[PDB]
Amino acid sequence: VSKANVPKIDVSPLFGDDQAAKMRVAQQIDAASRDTGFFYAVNHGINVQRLSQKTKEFHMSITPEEKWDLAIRAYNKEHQDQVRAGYYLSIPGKKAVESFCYLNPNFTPDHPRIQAKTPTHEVNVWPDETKHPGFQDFAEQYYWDVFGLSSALLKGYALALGKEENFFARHFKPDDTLASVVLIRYPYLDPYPEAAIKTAADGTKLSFEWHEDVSLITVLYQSNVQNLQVETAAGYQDIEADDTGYLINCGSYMAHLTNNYYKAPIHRVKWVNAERQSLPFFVNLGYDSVIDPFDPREPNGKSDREPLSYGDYLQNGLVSLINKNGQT
Ligand SMILES: [Fe+3]
Repeated sequence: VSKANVPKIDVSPLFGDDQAAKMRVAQQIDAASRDTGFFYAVNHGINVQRLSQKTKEFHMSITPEEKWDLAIRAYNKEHQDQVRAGYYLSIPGKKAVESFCYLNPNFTPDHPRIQAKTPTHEVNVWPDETKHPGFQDFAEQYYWDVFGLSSALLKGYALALGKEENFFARHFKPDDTLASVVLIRYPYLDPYPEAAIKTAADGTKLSFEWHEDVSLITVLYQSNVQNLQVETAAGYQDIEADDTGYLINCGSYMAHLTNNYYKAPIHRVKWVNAERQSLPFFVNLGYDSVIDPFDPREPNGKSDREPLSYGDYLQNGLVSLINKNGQT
């Protein structure tokens, strides 16, 4: 198995006003997006040591009673309103991964999309503050820290495609973003449950099968354990780990709106028996956000693809991913 070319891109100019330096970043984003589809964003300004430490304290200290109390509807029939946000339980002996997902902290009972019961909008559920002191404060802060980094990255993608820098970012707003954070624990287990290991067509043992992401872009922190592979025409290639950068790739909404010029890379997660964290932020727009598709290869940029509203995309895509790759 060969190793993927995943460049490290200093994204700090995207936070500044040196326009030529931003264009040089945009060129590197373009190059990576047309190659394997992944790059590492470095010099991003996020305290990832604190993120990993606070996430570890939570996963290691939550008890079965609290997991049932936070569980999404797939694990607790009482929680019919929790399809996205809450706890995703492991099943001892059968399913190793567990996770906690949370949404826009601005989704409160006062929010009009919550009042209207619009699909994909939910109010977050949190553990008891006295059992997990500071966790909710940390997690909400982190949402806005990574929102800020993601907004800068979206300026880079816009410039890479020849658009003005707010072309995507204008639809990525704190009042309505459908973006989510997932705090995923992959545990060390001895013996490791065989039901939790999938065998790929090529014989590789996997924790999660091939998929394209349901996102505009995905902004991922992981601990320093190699696990991801990206598909190329010559087979799967290993993505090297780096626990000081964010790994970035496009989701299928970007592929739709660029007429596949920036593909959503197909990737999968190898089985590794090691305690590790995977903390994705899925950059989603608002429920009604629509971007007119365009084709960067054409002089006129004209595309015959239908505009697709982000909410309908996300509703359909999340369900499809569960059906194909399993309840997580
Ligand atoms: Fe993915």
